[PDB]
Amino acid sequence: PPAVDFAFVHSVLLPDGTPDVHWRRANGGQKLRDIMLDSNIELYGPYSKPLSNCAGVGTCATCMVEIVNGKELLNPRTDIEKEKLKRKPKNWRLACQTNVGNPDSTGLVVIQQLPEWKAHEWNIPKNI
Amino acid sequence: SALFHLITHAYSKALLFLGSGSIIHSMEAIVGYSPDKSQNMILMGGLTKHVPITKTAFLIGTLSLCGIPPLACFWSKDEILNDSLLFSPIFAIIACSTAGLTAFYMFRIYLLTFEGHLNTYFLNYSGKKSGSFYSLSLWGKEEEKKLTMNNTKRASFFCNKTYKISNNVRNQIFITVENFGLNTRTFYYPHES
Amino acid sequence: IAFFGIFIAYCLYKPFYSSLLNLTLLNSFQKWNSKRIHWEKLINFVYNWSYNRGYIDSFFKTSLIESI
Amino acid sequence: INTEKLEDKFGRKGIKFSESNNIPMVELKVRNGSSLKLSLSDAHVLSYKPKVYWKDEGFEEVLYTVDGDESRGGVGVVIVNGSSVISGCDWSVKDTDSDAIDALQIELSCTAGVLDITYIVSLYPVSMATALVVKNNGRKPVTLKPGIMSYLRFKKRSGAGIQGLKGCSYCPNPPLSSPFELLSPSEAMKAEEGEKPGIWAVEDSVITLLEKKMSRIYGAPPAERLKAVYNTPPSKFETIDQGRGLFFRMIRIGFEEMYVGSPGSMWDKYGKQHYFVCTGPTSMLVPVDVASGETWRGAMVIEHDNL
Ligand code: FES
Repeated sequence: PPAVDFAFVHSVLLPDGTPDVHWRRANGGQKLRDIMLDSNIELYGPYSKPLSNCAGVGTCATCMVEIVNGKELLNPRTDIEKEKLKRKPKNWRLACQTNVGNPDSTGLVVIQQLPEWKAHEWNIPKNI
Repeated sequence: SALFHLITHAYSKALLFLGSGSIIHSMEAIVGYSPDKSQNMILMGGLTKHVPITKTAFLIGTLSLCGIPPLACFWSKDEILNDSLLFSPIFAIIACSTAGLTAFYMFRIYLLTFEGHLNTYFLNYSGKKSGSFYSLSLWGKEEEKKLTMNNTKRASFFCNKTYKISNNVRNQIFITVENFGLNTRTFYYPHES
Repeated sequence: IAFFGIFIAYCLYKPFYSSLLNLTLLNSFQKWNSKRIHWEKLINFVYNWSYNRGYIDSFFKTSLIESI
Repeated sequence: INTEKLEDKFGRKGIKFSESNNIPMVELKVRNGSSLKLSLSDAHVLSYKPKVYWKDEGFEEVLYTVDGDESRGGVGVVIVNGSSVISGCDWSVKDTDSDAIDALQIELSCTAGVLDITYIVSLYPVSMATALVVKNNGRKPVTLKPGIMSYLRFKKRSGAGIQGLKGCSYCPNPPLSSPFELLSPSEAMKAEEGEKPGIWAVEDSVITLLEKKMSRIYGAPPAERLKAVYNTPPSKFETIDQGRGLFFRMIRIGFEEMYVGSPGSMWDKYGKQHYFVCTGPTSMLVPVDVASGETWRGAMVIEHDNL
């Protein structure tokens, strides 16, 4: 079946000092929030309580996720991600406004959840 | 009844605001000075453990707004609804609904701040606290001289290979350089004002 | 009604390791609401209300001070 | 008192070695009043009293051990092949110069022939870290199955959960045979509601209760054979007490699946107070094979965020 390969590196490093990769399988592209919630990975963080976030529409800047190796199969920034966050390293997208594509999709997007409250910088190779 | 409600509200919500300022000036030691952080109720988290007097003050204030009968001020709202419910159908049942909503959001305000884990030094979210705590590894002398600059550990160096897919490795080599420990290792907890 | 509001706040925001409620009920709470589709509109509208400030500030800053 | 010799060899400011009832034992006390008692020569950590509350004596006991019988109680490391490989009580310290006062570490080491099973008990001011590492020396790859069986005590019989194993699949599977058992593997699946064999089921409860007998293992090693994404199970979860207001987090590193065991109502057959739970990370269904000379690591970390 068409399976998109997520990674979902956690922000907190393990006690070993190495990151943890979880490799969620969830099929197709509808919404990265609904994928991370259906497949049960920590998206919000302390905003995971019910009314502590806008729950999908994009009015808060809470479900922001740093995505690297993700220039391949995404929707572009929908001017809510371009406005609700304005000064970020540009690898950070809101999971409920972004979309990883259509059902017939395969890819290796790696999406560091909770970029706020992190210790690492990811050293993305310079574009162009 | 309006003036008694005003008196109890102005002695309860003023207490809640002074408690909020004490919460805030306890939180500045955590998150520095930023109203999007030092007043953000979500990452206030848990402060019953650290600031107990402010906890009791804010708890008494919020329970006075919810109308708790023995150890708080219910009787103002009691006279309100007693003089209101036999007046009109519109301005009675919706007033009681908003009183229930008042109880809800005020206790949410109390719970998101005081009861729970700190949500800012929480080791499931805060990687800086983790990097500050584990000053040494779990192996001692093995597996490294120490490691910073961990690469894309998508295979975890476990001799794992991919099946028929789009791609497994590529020209994407990104060094996830972690931070250090044993530096500014204090990270003091929120003490009382 | 006040204790009902208190309880709706308690079952959500009080954590499981410190809540005086029984775990057998707290798990059924999320089991009944594991879908989050009918709550994904109610919570959405309530947060939109609280974040747009009832849209009244936007209406005034679009039609009263921008009008002036 | 050989532990006096080990104390003048490796004793530090927060590390205290003791020997009573011919048991070599060590206490690790970090700066914040968090104590950790380990029985040497056995790789069996007994008691763990980390500072939970902000009182003077706010530290609370975590690991369930019975009063006089240290052999049955507390967290212990385990190896099998299919018999207990480390049944020999030949563990010896290796080093302790770990940190100033803040975090301490003991390096036990034994040898089961071609295997040098060395072992790290590290105390950080909020966490136990129990970390095994083995290394082959012979010309045969070994098919060992390791595990770290922890026994956490809860004050209330009804206040028991794990809070975060949802979404990942589980199979009801008996525990690994330990010298530090509390229930045998044959009775852990007996007298239920999960069926004994490895039937697979996706979890649909955000916090699974530990009221019943159900003693299972989370992970899908059948999909691990695929070595695709395979939905790696969560490497951490919040075990809660709810009788007293605290919780803990069991982080697994290197291990693949997570075993949980609820004694159910049959804890009265062994103990009368402090109903417990047998939780630990393992690689049990699909074993681990290192090499004819390589090394393999695996660790379990209990940490609290109450402090
Ligand atoms: S949840 Fe509010 S932005 Fe995605």
